[PDB]
Amino acid sequence: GKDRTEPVKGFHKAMVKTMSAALKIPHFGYCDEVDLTELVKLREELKPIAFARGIKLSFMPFFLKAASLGLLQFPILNASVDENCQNITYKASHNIGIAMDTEQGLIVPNVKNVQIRSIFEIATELNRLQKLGSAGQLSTNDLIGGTFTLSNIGSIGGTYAKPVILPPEVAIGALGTIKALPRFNEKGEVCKAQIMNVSWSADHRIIDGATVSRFSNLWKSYLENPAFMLLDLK
Amino acid sequence: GKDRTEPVKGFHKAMVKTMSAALKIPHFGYCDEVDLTELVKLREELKPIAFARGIKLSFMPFFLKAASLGLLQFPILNASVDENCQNITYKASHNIGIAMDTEQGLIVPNVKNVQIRSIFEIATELNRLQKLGSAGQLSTNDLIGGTFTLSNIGSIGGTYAKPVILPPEVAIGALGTIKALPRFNEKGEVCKAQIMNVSWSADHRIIDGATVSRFSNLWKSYLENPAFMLLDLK
Amino acid sequence: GKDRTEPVKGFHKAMVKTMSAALKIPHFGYCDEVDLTELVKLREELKPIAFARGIKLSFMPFFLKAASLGLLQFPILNASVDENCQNITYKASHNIGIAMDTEQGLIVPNVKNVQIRSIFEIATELNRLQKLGSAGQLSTNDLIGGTFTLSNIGSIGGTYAKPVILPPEVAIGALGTIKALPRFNEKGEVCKAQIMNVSWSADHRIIDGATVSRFSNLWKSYLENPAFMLLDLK
Amino acid sequence: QGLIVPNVKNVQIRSIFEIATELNRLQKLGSAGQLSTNDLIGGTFTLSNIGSIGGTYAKPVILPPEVAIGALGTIKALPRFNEKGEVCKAQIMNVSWSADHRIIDGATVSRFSNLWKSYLENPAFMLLDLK
Ligand SMILES: CC(C)(COP(=O)(O)OP(=O)(O)OC[C@H]1O[C@@H](n2cnc3c(N)ncnc32)[C@H](O)[C@@H]1OP(=O)(O)O)[C@@H](O)C(=O)NCCC(=O)NCCSO
Ligand SMILES: [Cl-]
Ligand SMILES: [Cl-]
Ligand SMILES: [Cl-]
Ligand SMILES: [Cl-]
Repeated sequence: GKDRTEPVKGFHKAMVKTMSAALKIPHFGYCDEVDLTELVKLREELKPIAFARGIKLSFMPFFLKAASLGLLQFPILNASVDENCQNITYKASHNIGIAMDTEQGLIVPNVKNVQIRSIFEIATELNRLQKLGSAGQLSTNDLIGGTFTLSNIGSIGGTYAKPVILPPEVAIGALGTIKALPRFNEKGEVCKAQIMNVSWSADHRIIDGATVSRFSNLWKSYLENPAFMLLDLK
Repeated sequence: GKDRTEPVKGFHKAMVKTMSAALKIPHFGYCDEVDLTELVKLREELKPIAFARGIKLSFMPFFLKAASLGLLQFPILNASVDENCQNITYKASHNIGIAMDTEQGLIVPNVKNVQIRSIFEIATELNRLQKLGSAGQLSTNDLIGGTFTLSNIGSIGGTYAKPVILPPEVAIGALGTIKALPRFNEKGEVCKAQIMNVSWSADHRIIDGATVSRFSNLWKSYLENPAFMLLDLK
Repeated sequence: GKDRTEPVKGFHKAMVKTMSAALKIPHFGYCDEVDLTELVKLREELKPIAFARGIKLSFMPFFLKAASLGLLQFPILNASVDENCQNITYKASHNIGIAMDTEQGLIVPNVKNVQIRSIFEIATELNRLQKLGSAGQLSTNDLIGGTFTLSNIGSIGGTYAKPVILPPEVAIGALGTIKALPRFNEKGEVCKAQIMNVSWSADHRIIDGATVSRFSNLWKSYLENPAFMLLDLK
Repeated sequence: QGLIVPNVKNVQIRSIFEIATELNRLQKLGSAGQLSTNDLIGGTFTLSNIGSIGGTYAKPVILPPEVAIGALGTIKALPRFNEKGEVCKAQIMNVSWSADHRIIDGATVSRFSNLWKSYLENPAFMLLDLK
C-alpha cells in the first residue's frame, strides 16, 4: 500500500559483502544438458538401502562424488586466486559447498574432503548439514574452508542459471530441474529421457573455456554412465 | 569501406550511463521454460473481444499481470537499494517497465500500478506506450518511477538471454520466442507444446536464488494455469 | 594431499589482463537455437571437394562467412569503443577471431578480411591457423587486428554459454555442440533435427537488444537456409 | 425456521476467493441460526441454488423490493454435440430467471442471462476485465 525503507541488517549483511566481492571476478559461463535416465534408475534401486540405514539419498551425493572425481583431473577448478590474480593456490581437500537459502538467506556449508568419502558418507554428511541448516544451527566449521560449490537450484525449479562464484573459490555449478523430455536413442527412436541442465561459472582470469568444458564432460560421463565411477573407487 | 570513428551523442549517452551503473550490481541469472499451450489457446479466445474494443491483445498483458501477482508474494523483487546496499526500499506500486528499442536506442516506459489494472487495461496502456514510443512522444512521467522490468526479446528472436538490471531496480526478466516443441503429456505421449523460455537477472546482494526461483514458479503457474489468476482478481 | 601456491606467469599473465579489462564492459547476453539440418547435409556434400583440395572443411567457415554477412548489415557489432565509451570506431575489415585454448594459452588468432573471402578460402586460413596454433607457432600478425570473435566451445561440449567480450571488441558468440533432437516439421511430424545453440555477448553501452537479435536472426537464416548466402555472393 | 436470505455485500469489489470465504461464513452462521441483521438486510438481487438438492428448471419468487431472482438447477452430464458434430459429455446446468415485468423487459433479462452464461461457459472472459 505504501513504500517502506528498511535496513539491510544481521545475517543479510554477509550476502551483500560476498556478492560485491564477486564483482572482481570475470565470470565465464558454460552450460550443458546431462542425461540422468540411468542415474534416476540407479538411485531408485539404492533408496531402500539408504533408507534401511536411516539416510535419505538424493541426487546430490552423486553430483558431489562426480565433481570430486572431475576435480582430481582438473585441479585448477578447486583452487583460489590472490588479490590481483597473481598466484594460484591449488587446494588438496575437496570441501564442496552446498548453497542453501534458509529463512535467513544464503548459507553455504560444505562437505569436507569429498575426495576420501563414499557416496554413502556424503549422503550421511548432507543429511547432517540439512538438519542443522533447517534448524539454523550450522557451526563455523561447517561453513569455512569451502573450495568449490554446487547450487541445486532445481530442488525448487529452473533450467539454466548464471550462478555467482563465491570468492576465493574459482568455480560454481548450478543444477536445474530433472525433467522427462523426448530424446533420440541409438536406434533413432524417440524415448523418454531424464534430462538435467548444468550451468557452470568459472573465473576466466585463470580458467579457460576448454578446462571447464572438459571438466564438465567428465563430470557428465560419470553421471550418464555411473559405472565409470566404479572403475577407480577403492 | 575504411575505419570511421564517431561520437556517441544525444540520447545514445543515456544507455552508456545506465549500463555502466549496472556494473555495480552482482547479477544472478535463473532461467526456466514455461508451457504456454493453454495461454496461446486462451489468447485466441480473447483476441476477438479485445479487437472489437480496438485493442491488440498480445501475450505481454498476461506476462505483466502474472508478474504483478507474483510480486505481491515476493515484494523484495519490486524494491530498490542504495549505493552501499545498506537499505532496501520496498516499493508499493508495480510500475512495470517495458524495454523497447527505438532508433535513438533504449527506452523503458512503464505501466503504472499494474496491481490494480486488469489484463485489458494493461493491453490498452501497452498499446498507448508502443504508439508514443515509436513516435518519440513518451512523457517524462511514462519513463520515470519504474520498479521492475520485462523485456520481450522474443518479439524478435531468442531463447534464453542475460538481461541487464536497470538501477535502481533489483530484477528484470527476458522472454524468448514462443515455439512449438515435442513434449510429453501426463499420459506420456509426445504432444505439441507451445514452449517459451524465461531468463531472470536479480541483484544478488539482496535477492537469493530461492526467492527468484519461487517467484518464477509462481509467475509460471499463473501462465501455465490461467485459471489460477481468476481466483484472486476482483 | 597438500595445498600448493604457484605463480601465474608467462603467457598466463595475458588472460588475467584481458579478462580483467572485460569487467568494464556491461555484457548483455542473447541466446538462440539454430537448426543446422540443411548445413550438416550441405557440408557432407562439400567435404569430398574439400578433401580433394587438401583442406579439412568444418562448420566454422560457414559460421564465419554468415557472421561477416550479418556484420555488413549491423556494422556496430564490428566496432570498438574508447575508455569512457564516448566514441565508436566502426571497423571496415572483418577480422574474425577464433578463440583457441592450446597448452599455452587462451589464444585468439583471426581470419583477416572475411568479407572478401570465399567459404573455401576461410577454411584454408582456418586450417593454417589450426596448424600453427597446435604447434605454438602462431605469429604476431595472426593475433592482432581482431574485430569480432567466435568461440566454438561445441568442438568439446556444451549447449549455451556466457562468453566474455575481448576488449576492445564489442561482441562475441559461443557455439554449442550440434546434436540431433526431436523437432516438428511444417507438417507437425516429429523429425530428426540437427540443433546447435548460439550464445552472443555484446557491450550494452552501445549495442541494444534489438541489434544483437536481428543480427542473430540474419546469421541464423543464412545457416538454416544456405541458399540465402548464394544470392548475394560474387 | 424456513426461508433465510443473507447476502454477500459489494460482490463487485470481491474476488471469487473472497466471495467463497463470505459464503462459508454465511453458511456457518445460517446453520447455527446466528446470522446478524447486517447479513440479512440490503440485498439487491438474489440467487437460489435449488440444485444443491435437485431439480432442473424452476419458477423462483422475486423478493420485494428486488426486481429479479435466478434459480440454479442440478449440474449433470448429458450427451451434447461439439463443434465437430461428435457426441460429447457435457456438464449441463439449467438456470431459471424471474424478473418484475412492469420495469424489466424480456430483452434485458435475456441479454443479461446471455452475458452471465458467456462468463461461465468461457471463464477466461472473466480473466479479461478482473483486477
Ligand atoms: C540443501 C539442498 C541442496 C539439498 O538438495 P537435495 O540433497 O536434493 O535434498 P532435497 O531438497 O531433500 O530433495 C528432495 C526431493 O527433491 C528431489 N530433487 C532434488 N534436486 C532435484 C533436481 N535438480 N531436479 C529434480 N528433482 C530434484 C529429490 O529427488 C528428492 O526427491 P524424492 O523426495 O522423490 O526422493 C536443497 O534442498 C537446497 O536448499 N537447494 C537450493 C539451492 C539454492 O537455493 N540455490 C540458489 C542460488 S543463490 O541463493
Ligand atoms: Cl564479465
Ligand atoms: Cl557478477
Ligand atoms: Cl552486467
Ligand atoms: Cl529442447
